[PDB]
Amino acid sequence: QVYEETAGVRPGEPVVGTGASLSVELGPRLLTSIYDGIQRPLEVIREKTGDFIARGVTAPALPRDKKWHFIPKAKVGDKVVGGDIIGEVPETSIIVHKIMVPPGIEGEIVEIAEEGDYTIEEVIAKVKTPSGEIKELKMYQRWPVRVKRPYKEKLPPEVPLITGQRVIDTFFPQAKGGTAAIPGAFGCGKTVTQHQLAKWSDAQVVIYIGCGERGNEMTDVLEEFPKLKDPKTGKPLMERTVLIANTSNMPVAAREASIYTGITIAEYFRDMGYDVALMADSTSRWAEALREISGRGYPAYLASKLAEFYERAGRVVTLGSDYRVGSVSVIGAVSPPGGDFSEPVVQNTLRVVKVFWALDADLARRRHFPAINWLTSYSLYVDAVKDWWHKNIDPEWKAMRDKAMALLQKESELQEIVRIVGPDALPERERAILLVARMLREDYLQQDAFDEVDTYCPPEKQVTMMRVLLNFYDKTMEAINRGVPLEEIAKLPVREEIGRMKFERDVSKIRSLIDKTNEQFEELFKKYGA
Repeated sequence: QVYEETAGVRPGEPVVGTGASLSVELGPRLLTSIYDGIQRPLEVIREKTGDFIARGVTAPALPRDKKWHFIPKAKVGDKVVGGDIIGEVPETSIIVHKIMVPPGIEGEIVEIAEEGDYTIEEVIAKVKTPSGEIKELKMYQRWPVRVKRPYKEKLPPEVPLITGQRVIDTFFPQAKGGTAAIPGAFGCGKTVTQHQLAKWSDAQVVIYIGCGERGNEMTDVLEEFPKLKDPKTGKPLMERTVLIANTSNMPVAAREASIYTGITIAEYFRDMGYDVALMADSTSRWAEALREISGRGYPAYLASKLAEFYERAGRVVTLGSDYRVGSVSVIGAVSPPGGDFSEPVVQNTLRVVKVFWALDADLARRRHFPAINWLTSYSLYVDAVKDWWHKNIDPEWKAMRDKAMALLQKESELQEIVRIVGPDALPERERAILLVARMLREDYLQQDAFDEVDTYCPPEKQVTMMRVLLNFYDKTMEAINRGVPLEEIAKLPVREEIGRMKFERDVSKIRSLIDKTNEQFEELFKKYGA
């Protein structure tokens, strides 16, 4: 009935064309709302077996009945282009919904509604185009989900997207507008980590796509997600979120379209000037959308539209008369059918994902959390975001990061060698590298998502914690170079404080550990001379 390819010639079966595309309606009831892959609202069902299960039913994506408060931000006579913000609507206690001229419309505002309460079908403005056509603007707009929402310019990766998780921000940074992947494999704290990312990343709006990887995933979404609170405001997280759902019972077509629906809604909040995080966990439900197309995508080339999906991520100068910037960053769950990867990252094009956080079950079982393998993870955005860190937070950010990574790489080499020849023949220098590498692992990489302080680590705290550790490293190598025994260094009281600094809120108290470290090594130099 509705199609991408234009219905000129009529095919066999009885099918009535609509001269329209598969589209979404945009705002201002997108927030707090739960759809399927074609933006049909949710249908709650009786428990019966399992706990809960849902299906999409044909109905309006946005309520026509509710009255929204419109504040005008333009006047009669103002010249206007696509993306220009002609009003505002408090959609939610956190998010102001910006009402924008649809793309491809420009001209003079000849009529705009005064401040008041209106439903979304009400015309709140009229624009006269250069040819004199009068266009009626409402509080919502439609867009075809399979077409990039346009923008002026895609900016190169530059600003990090602060997650507040030390291992990510320091070693494997995501950029605002960037593309990241995480394994879908269960039993390694993926749920804690995705949860932390949604809650703490400095995006104003979150779009979450998957909700049916487990049999009892729908019930957890419907029951718990309304209880979850945005820790930055104290208000519900649902109030800055939009949920899309993919399940075994929903049709194959809806789930294929789900990522396009999601990223279109993301692009729409981007266009307002917001930073948006699009998070996809529907990988197994999305993957089984693979279908028999026995006739006549093809053996010539695989489904490379997944490249074009990830291609829609980015930070952009948006449409509009004012200079304005917004972003969609993508964090997607990926998984192998078998145990080994089976070439899933090299399957899709030539590495469209620029960041990979390798959740690792062995790390999980050793209680190292978050369980991100610091040897198999990568980010191609380290050089792209370093200047932001250098200029705003710490001039030595990249140098410290590289130095800490080098120590971790050395640690890994030594542990392998030691596995063979034992630890007893290790020189002091080597033992010192292992001591400090262990401190890096325990005092910096490991982070406690369940702790009131350490659930989030501000940029300033990250660099200060790093300086403390690397200053301890420098002093350690300086000390053994002067024949101070490593047993003595391993027993320095300040080590104990460095171990707990992650639980300290006051960054100045953490910073003072540098001097405290520097004056206790002196009490060792006094005990051993020179």
